[PDB]
Amino acid sequence: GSLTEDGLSYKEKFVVRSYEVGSNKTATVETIANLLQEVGCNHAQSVGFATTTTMRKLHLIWVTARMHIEIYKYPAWGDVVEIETWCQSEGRIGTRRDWILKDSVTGEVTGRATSKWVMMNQDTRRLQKVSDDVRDEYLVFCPQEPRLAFPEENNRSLKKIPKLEDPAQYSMIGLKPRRADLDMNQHVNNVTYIGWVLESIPQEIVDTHELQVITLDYRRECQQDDVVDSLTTTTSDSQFLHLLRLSGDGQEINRGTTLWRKK
Amino acid sequence: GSLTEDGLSYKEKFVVRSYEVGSNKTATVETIANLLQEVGCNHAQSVGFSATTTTMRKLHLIWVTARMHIEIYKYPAWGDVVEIETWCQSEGRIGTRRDWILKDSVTGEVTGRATSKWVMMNQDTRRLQKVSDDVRDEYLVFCPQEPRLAFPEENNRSLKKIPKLEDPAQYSMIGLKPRRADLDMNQHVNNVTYIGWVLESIPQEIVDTHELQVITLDYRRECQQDDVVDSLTTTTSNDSQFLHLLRLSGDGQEINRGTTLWRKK
Ligand SMILES: CCN(C)C(=O)c1cccc(N)c1
Ligand SMILES: CCN(C)C(=O)c1cccc(N)c1
Repeated sequence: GSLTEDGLSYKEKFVVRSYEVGSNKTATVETIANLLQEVGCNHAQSVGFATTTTMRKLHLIWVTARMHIEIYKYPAWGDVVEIETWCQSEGRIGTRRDWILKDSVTGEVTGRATSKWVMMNQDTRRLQKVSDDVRDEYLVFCPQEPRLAFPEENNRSLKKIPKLEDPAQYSMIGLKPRRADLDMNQHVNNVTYIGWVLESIPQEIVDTHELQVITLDYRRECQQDDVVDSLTTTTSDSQFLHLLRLSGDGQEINRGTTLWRKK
Repeated sequence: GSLTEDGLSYKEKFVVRSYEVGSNKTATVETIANLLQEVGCNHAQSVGFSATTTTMRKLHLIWVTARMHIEIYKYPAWGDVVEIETWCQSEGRIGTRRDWILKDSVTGEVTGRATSKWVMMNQDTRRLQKVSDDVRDEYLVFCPQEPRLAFPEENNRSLKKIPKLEDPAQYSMIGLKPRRADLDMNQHVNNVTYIGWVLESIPQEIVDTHELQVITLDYRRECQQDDVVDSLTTTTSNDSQFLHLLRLSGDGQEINRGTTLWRKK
């Protein structure tokens, strides 16, 4: 993997592995989600840096508020996929990472992604606007003119997700993370939530359709002795409305929607 | 990804990824477990397999994993390249063996070694059988002929009989169940998932203050749709040893038994 000629984006090549694919022998969206995580990490390494700089000074971290993924073709087992990624200021409101996936044999786009990150405090968890000296550390590693994997004005990735109302059409109750769901700081990694959201999609739908789009808001963390319930309801191509909530008091941790095409 | 000069062994290089490491920024045994699986798969393809022979596909026969044994000296750090060599051998009519060496790509030193016992089973009836000469011949031409053992030792902890755990268990993790990321391409629970289930009953205290040196795990039954697992661990003991049992939380049917051996950091 490497920074491009201008050092304002990063590329990496991945070979899809045997345990990385589902029953179509194409990559799961979770594998895809982990390669974006991975390529985003190596791009932080390359520049100097989760990707903190003048943040751990005041005990501050970046944290995913929203993931959005559109897949045209899921790479097959043995296929090389190329992912290019870059980061942009959304002023002091925001901070965005976009990805592009290409077939490394055709150079053709098979998938694109985008995400929103905000400041916190690993301790108090309180949201924080981005200061001047925080935009003087990373904005030298970012494109200055807007560059959007989702350019389209009023599209699928900027719009409000409603809260699923009881009763839910479908549910998988009592989901618990294991140690393999934890990152190196012992937090459930953003990708397990994607897994829990998809767990309440019926097998009939997975077996006959293909996931075209996922959109996931990150509202609260699950703390490895919390148990999640996962709720889905057909809102409709099939579309679903998603809610993850703590098994007990019913506290929201994620809401999302998904969009499937008939195979 | 290539067969060696003599095409009786296969080598692959893996770079350790961010989401593949634990609290020490070194790869988890499960990540190791997955790279051993990935490299075994690429070696089957390399000699033209899928790892069923011509006869096996005809007779609805598959290779199943009876025992996994893994000994790690050093877990490769996030960003480190790791080289794994793997090879198979006839264990006569009983079944096959697959053996792995893990090396550091920079120093060339062994950092781990694994070994496994594969038995032949009917897909459908789920019924073990011995290796017909018709089959032995089809894969023997892809195996070393002189024994080549990752675990040569005259009394190695890879071939020793594992007791069943007596109730009450010292530790337990109750109600474990697979999600879709736990399934392989043919919709069966991935063999690595049981490693993680086994290790869920090891208390955090041990994990935070020791390293896993040795895991030995026998496979007795699989998780066959809607099943829920309980995980049982009891200390059998510098070195902490454990005895392990997985069972279906209903009838209490055994699926796995195992041991682990941890050293203080
Ligand atoms: C799994 C990580 N999550 C959900 C968070 O820590 C979090 C909490 C509040 C707001 C946001 N954006 C994120
Ligand atoms: C998923 C792998 N497992 C547990 C099996 O299919 C199995 C069943 C019986 C004996 C053995 N050795 C393995």
